[PDB]
Amino acid sequence: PPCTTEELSPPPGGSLVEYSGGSLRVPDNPVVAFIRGDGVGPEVVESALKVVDAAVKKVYGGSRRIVWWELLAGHLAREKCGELLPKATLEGIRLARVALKGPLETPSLNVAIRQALDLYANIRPVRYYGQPAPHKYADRVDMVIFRENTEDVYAGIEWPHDSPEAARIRRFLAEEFGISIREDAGIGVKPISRFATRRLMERALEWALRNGNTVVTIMHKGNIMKYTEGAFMRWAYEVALEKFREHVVTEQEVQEKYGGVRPEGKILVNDRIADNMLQQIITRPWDYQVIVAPNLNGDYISDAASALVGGIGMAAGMNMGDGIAVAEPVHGTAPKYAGKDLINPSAEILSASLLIGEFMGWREVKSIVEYAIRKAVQSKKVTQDLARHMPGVQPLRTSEYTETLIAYIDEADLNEVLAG
Amino acid sequence: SPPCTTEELSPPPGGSLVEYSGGSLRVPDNPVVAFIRGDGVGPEVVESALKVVDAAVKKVYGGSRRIVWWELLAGHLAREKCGELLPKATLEGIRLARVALKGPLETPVGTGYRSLNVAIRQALDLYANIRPVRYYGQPAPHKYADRVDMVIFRENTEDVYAGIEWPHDSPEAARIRRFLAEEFGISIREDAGIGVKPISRFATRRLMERALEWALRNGNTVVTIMHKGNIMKYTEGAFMRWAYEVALEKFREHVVTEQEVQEKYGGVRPEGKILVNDRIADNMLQQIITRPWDYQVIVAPNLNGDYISDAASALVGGIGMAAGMNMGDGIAVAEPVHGTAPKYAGKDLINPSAEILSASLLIGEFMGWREVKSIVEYAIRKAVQSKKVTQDLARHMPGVQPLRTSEYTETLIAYIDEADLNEVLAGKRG
Repeated sequence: PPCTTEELSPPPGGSLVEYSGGSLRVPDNPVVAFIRGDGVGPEVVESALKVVDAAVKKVYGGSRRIVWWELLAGHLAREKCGELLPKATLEGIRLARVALKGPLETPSLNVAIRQALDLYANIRPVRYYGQPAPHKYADRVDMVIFRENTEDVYAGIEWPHDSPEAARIRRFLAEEFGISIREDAGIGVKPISRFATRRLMERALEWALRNGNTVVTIMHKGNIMKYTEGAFMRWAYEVALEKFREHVVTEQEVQEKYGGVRPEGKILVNDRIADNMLQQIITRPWDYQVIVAPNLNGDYISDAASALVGGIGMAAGMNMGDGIAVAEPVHGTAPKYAGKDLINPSAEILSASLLIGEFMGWREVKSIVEYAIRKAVQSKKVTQDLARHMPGVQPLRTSEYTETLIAYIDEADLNEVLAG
Repeated sequence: SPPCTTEELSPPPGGSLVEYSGGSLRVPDNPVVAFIRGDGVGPEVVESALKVVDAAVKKVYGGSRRIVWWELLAGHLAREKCGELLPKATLEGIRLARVALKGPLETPVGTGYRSLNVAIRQALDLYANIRPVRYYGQPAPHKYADRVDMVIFRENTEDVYAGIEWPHDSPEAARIRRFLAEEFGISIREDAGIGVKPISRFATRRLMERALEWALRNGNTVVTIMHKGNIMKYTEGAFMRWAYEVALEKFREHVVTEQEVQEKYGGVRPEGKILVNDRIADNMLQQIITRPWDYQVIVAPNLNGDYISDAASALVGGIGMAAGMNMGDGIAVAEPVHGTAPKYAGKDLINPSAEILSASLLIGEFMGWREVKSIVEYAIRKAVQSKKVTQDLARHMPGVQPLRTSEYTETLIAYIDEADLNEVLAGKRG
């Protein structure tokens, strides 16, 4: 496994995924980079490769074969190459276009990867797998959050209240704009751009078109923050109408042209005030599918949705750029379950299924992997984090849950798994 | 009768003004309370609230206490009588009374989101937005709705809601971008809108003090600071640190820190002390959904407060029933979270519960008349349980004939009048 950009050597038995003109090109023997990561990461990434690879083989009958390619990040990289994040990893992902990733410790390194590959879109699916859940309507949560991951107040533009830099900003704002900010105030800046908004909405719409989603909802506080969040909403509606006119419909258009009903074959593009959006996913979760949001709103809504379905530890994610994606769990390294064989690998498995099934196009892999996880929960064969919430259920270990899952995958009839 | 000018201001006969002097609110037995009917459904729900509250106070204090209601004008009735939407006299009247119940107001012409409400808050320096969220037995999407009993103390003057921002294409945004680049090497795209987020020591401290005072008053056991301080170190992080700071500075004997509890104390929460803790904001959303029973008083900056209180109300099926108050130092104005509901205005259809509960917040919590809150909540619960409700609730209860607003008012009055005080006021008196 490579330690310098010249060492860069992908496995022979696999062709590269291509980018070069709008369309991503995926062959039958595709190279997918995998990173082990830190803590529970090696535990759960190895768990996923075993699961996905019993599928891909069980799903396509053998014509397809995923070729796993190792890249080093975290403790494993520091043990070999002598650094936490090597350049050869970034260039490895850059040539492969697709990669799967465990959590990394930050003594964050996640942000470096994102910033170096321009992974501007954070993608978080939230779905119900039958677990014990606090939401009466957990089973009607079937959502994907498209979260802008480069701007907003999360860009780190801020200064301590007692810093000379904050003092210079305060006086600058006062003198030039008659803005008054207290002397004992910390100061942050919130940038939202047309370019970043447009890219994110384009990816969200292309995703909706791919999966036959019928609603895309922009989540914003544009009534109060007119020029950042309101601009976000306006720019999102604008690209939608500009580049997706024929695939797209507006709430007003529905209530003017189509007798109050969204036409089949067409996506409803709407918007919700951010605090209202939180209320609506709780009250009317069936009304929402794809949610498009700036950084913070996206962070909050995805977290809230995962809590509703009792999937906090099970949340899977993915960071996507133009021709490139890196899938990873929401959770951290969990240093208290690592090397313990106790942790839930569900998040890491679903992440693999997100990348391979929902972004490469291999829809049949997602279908089965999710069938198994649902079957695991139905017959109460899961790890301690779930088993602690079910009366009198014995926890199944991590390595046990994997083999349990492979079993459900191969044992399954594909006429009941792949329909419509 | 209701005043248009400063000279016309005259609190009603028989009433004594609430006082605030040397940090203490003195509430007489016959206190003047201002009320503003407001707009749309405002008059209807305010009228309901006055009647329900009046019944409650009569019932519980045996005629020895009585609210002396003082009508002030804002919105459409002020426009009609005074020729303007918000007379100075109205503001001055609230400042004299110290306590006021108000309906929602329409936001005028092209003045900015809820601008009359903003004008009132700023003129009177009502910095703290207080929203109780409780469950009254409604149909609700949260399996644990009945474990939701919270109050959100929301800082209501700063944060990104303070309106400091410039359009992407503006000359000002251009000048800010280059200042930031040349002075600090900060890169912002040319096609970016720019907002500014201030959070100060002074505003945070004020808010936290009022939250702790509320916790002491209500025997709350936990106060939780909601913040995104791991990412926004110098605004939200500072908010959290300054909040912890005043807690230990001014309430030491009364409070224990979580970073203290498991370490020094028993491990499990000690007896008597208020646990002051903190939760990362997105986790806080998860926590109220997964373990609502672990949370009581939530303390938050403007945006976090806005989001969490909305989420909590959705959990309990209380969206159209949510109450609030905005509070300053000697002073408070209570009002429903909801708007004017123009389609329902004048139809005797609207749910007055939110306004009633705002009055209950004002009178039972802010003014101290605990028993009034107890009996009002009892009555609303009984109505819900009995399925004697307005259409917003009844529409979710198959086969139930909804009550008109005025009928629902009389139902609550009847429950209050019929109430068995030994049960309803058990442990709740004095």
